[PDB]
Amino acid sequence: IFPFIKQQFILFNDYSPMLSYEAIDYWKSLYILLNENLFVGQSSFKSVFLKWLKWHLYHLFSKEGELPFFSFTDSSIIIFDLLMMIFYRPLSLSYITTEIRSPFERNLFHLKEAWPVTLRFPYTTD
Amino acid sequence: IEVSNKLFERGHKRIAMNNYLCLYFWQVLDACPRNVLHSLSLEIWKCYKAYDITEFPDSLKLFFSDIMGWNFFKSPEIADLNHYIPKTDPYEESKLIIWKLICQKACSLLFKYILLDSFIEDCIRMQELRKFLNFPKDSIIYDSDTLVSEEGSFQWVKLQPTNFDSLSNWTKEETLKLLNMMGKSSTHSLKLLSTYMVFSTSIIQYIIHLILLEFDFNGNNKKQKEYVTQLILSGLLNKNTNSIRKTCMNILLYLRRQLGHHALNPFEANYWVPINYSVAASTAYDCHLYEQSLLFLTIHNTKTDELDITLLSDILSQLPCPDAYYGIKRETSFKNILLKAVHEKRSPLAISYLDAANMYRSNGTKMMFSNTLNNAGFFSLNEFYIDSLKANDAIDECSEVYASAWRMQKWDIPPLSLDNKTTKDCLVFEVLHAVHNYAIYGNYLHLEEYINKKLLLINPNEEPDSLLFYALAYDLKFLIRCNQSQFNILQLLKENKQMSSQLHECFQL
Amino acid sequence: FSLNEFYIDSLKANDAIDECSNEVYASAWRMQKWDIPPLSLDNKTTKDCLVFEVLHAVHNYAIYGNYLHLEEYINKKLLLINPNEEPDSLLFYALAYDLKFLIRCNQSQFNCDILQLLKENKQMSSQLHECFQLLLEIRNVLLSLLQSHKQLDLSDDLASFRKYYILELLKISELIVDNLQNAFSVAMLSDALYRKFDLADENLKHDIDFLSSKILWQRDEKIDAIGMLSESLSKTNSSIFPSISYAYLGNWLYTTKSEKTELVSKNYFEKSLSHMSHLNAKEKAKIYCMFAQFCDNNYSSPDLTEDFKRMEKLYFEKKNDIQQLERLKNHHSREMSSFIIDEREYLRMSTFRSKMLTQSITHYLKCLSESDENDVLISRCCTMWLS
Amino acid sequence: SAHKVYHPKEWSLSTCRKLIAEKQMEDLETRLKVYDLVCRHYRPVFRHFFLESYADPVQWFTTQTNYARSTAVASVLGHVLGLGDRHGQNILIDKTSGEVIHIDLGIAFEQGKKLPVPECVPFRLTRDVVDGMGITGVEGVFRRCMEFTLETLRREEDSLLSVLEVLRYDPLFSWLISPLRRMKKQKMGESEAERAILKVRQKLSSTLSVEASVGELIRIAQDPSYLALMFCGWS
Repeated sequence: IFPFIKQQFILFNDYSPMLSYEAIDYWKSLYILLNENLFVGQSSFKSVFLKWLKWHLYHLFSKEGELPFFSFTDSSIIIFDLLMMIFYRPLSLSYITTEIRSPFERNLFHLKEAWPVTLRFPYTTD
Repeated sequence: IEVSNKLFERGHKRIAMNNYLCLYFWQVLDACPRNVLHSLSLEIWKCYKAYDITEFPDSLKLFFSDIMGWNFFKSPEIADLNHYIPKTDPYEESKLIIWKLICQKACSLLFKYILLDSFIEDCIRMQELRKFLNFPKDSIIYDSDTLVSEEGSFQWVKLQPTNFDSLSNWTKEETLKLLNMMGKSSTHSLKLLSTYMVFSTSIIQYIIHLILLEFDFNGNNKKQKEYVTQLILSGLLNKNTNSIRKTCMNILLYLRRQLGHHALNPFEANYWVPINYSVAASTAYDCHLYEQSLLFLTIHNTKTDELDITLLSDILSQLPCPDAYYGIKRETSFKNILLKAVHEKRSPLAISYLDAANMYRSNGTKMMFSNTLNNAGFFSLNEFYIDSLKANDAIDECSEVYASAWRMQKWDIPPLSLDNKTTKDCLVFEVLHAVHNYAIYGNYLHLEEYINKKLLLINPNEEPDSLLFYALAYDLKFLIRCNQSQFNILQLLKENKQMSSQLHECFQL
Repeated sequence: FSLNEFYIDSLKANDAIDECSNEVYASAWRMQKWDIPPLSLDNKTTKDCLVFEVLHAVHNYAIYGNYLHLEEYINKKLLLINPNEEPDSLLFYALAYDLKFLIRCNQSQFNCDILQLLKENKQMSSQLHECFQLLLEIRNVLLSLLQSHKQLDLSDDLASFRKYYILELLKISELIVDNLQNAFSVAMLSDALYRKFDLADENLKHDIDFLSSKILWQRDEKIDAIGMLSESLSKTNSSIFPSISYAYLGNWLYTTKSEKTELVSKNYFEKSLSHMSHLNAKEKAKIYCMFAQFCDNNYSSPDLTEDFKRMEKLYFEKKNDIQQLERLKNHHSREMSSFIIDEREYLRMSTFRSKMLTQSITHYLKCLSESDENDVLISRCCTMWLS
Repeated sequence: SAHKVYHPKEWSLSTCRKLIAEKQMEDLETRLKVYDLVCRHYRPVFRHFFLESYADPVQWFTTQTNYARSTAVASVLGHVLGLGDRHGQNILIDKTSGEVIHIDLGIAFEQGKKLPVPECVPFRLTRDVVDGMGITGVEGVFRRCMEFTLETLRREEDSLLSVLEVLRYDPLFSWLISPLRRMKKQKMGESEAERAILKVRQKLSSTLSVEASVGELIRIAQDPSYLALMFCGWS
């Protein structure tokens, strides 16, 4: 199914910037860590798809809001550095201490409402 | 060298502890010089899986794999001895021997196991001398065997609530319901009150044979005799766990081995406990102990002369001995010829021919054909067959499919998951695809790290061919990191000039 | 052919074979895969493309059960073959006519049985390579296409016609299609169809077993053929009087020594001779004369005849020793016991030799008399007679 | 003693031989029927030697397989070399492993056929020895091991033939054994070397395939018609 997606991709139509960020990062991690295949699996097919994304559907996001796959996010630069360092290198990830400074917003909406966690301990339970 | 060779002329099997092995001779041996390591006695690596590798650092496991490949390449150690110690122990003397075995086991547990150890000390302190105290050393007799009646282990609240029992609590319940017929020692607390330690099947399985031997002819009559018969029969056939069946078969064999008092034949002694050996043999075949299944089958056929022919064929199909599959002749039809020719993997009376005829006459096969093609050596034919099956989706497997992925040098087939335990063909394909990719791109550290990751997970499976992968790891490492003279593969056989009885396990691909 | 089919669709996966060629359709019509589109009727075709197109038409006229549109297809095909004066065209003509008879006659749809075309010359007749090729396989696929749809079967006697691959395989093995593996493949198909269609205890089962055993033994996996024929012959079969199978299995058993000489002679050749007088034909002579061949091999064995000569020698010298000693009386008694045992063994073996030699000469004479095809053996018989 | 312990109901080992030896001047069918009766009284008891008397099942199967391999190799080598007497006493099974060692190879090279009652069977495979390799008869391990031994012995026909030749030119090896001598063993001018070596070549002759050859060997070794004539006792 990944080869079918790749064949559909890099066709200038399916390969679009509308794809959510870090999806390519997850694909690269799957291809280089678990599969660990780079023969048309990493730095060859993934690199081709990344180059197509950087050329086709470049600087024209499907949705302008929330910076979806936009160049304003430093996460794109982080993913680019991770992909560059993952092309057959020792410690291929080479990524640590991203220094988010609480910009990721791990807690979802109504995070104050989530902090329900105030009454985490039930009365005479657990 | 003297330390290494004296470590093995006797039994020093006591490094079974996982936390005590990385402290034992598997971290000190790594630091020892490489020349000394080569000069160490061969029995260090003879039992490549007997050592418990549960607790090992990553680097220690990597060193283990490297040295193991190095040791396999010179004088392979696959050949091993077959037999272990017997089970027969050698009337009041018989009972004395049973009690001696039980108390020796109890003393061993006392030495090995602080709360539990104190409880075993109190249990052994539980008073009458039957001359059985002579065999344990007299120091324990003087210290803990006038003596204080008050227990030195628990203070009425310190006692354990008898939890953390084993998955084989079946023998615990059986021993509980069994020993409650004539209580010599309230050894009863060892099974019902001391059942804390997962002991919960160790001591129970250790002396369940002994107490069952005690119960047989314990008195003139006993309902508990029918109880042991019923429980043996109920344990032989079981569901949701093969371990209970394995334990029941172990008790069956242990009782069969014992000398029967006033027994005319060792044969009828094997049938002291009334049971049908055919169902036991079927369970053993389902228990994957095929030699044990054949033993039960032949004892049954010695009694009833009523062997199950289909069961015998199923047993002989998977028997490890190479000259099996021909003990029972199946009356020949166009399926017996094909199956007999598949096993030989021979070109005369071509299994390729019969498979080709059956694939179009439509007269299991989706793997038998591929394996026959691969064994005959027609690798391109097997590549075409695998491609056709993939086109028809009929194979729908990631096994066979990867046997021809690396042999035919097709490096576009995605590799199997590295985390999951995988068959030797997918194993080899993962390693070989990795080395092909890192030959194309040239990153030596990446290849080393990947082979290390893939060799770390292979150990716990207790698969027969783990050492075969250790060899491949060491071999490709030697052939890779060297700047010249990449050989390290034939010279052993050239010195042997023959297979040297290496068996298909040692020499294959 | 199945490995060949695997190779072809594998090549198609590589987009290399350009599947409008001859070999693709030679695999297609042989594997009965009626899904690949046929080559155009206006476009010129080779032999195999033409055969596959005709067979696809037969399949689509047998699914819908017609005897007329098939005639239109066959005639439109036969119209446009001759002008190029291709050497194989005549063969195609034969095919057309054979096809015509498979969809006209309500019974016995085949002409001349084809196997008799090779039996009349009593050899392969060695016409030439291009004169012997590929007809029997099309007859087979046509016959199996007759009952592709049970709505095109509509009867049970056809399913007994279905199973007369024995003629087709006695033809292919001894070799219009010029192969042997196809004979075994069709024998496997016949076994599958017998176990699939009708009752599993008849005489047709035994005949299929005999043909399969012949095909296997000629492949020289001798013991497997021995077993497969003995599973059905030495059995409480239905109306079991098969003489030809019994003679063939006796010959094979003595060939590989898999059975005792006396046992095979009493259980596999006497059974054949008892069930005689109902197959007065060339096969009758074949049976007596394979029997004579086996009995001659019994007589002509060098090692056993050497021990036989040594045994005649020791019998004669023990007669001389008896004469000398008759002239130690207890020694004489022990000697007379020993050599009376030796003498009775001598009579047994000499009577056996006389019986086998006389029987083999007589059956050689019969092998000549019933059929004039086998002639040279008279010289052999002469060597076994005037000696 | 195994038959005197496991099945005390049947006849003793000295009960049946005497009546087998009673018929010495009779036809073959009488011997065949008497052997059928005797072998029906005496069930095969050898299979219990390995089982529940040796060890755990792994060792039991290992020693059964090793016994099968050793007896197959010894039987093929006895046939090829024409080995003679094969008493129960003259075979030694090693309690440690079960392999069979053939002592007292003083009668060989057709000499066994010269005994007052010729050993028509090539190698002893009576009911007990056949039961030895388990429930299976002489099939599986035994037949395949015999096939491999015959095939390898035929591969090296040249060198082994030369070895037997150097025995032929050796004046010590008396390829001729006195008949009176031969008689004794059972109780307990032509150069014969060339005839014996011709027989050895014939036994290695590839006219008959090795599979059917060992099949025929097994057939003679197991068919009761031959075994009823082997010798009085001998079992």
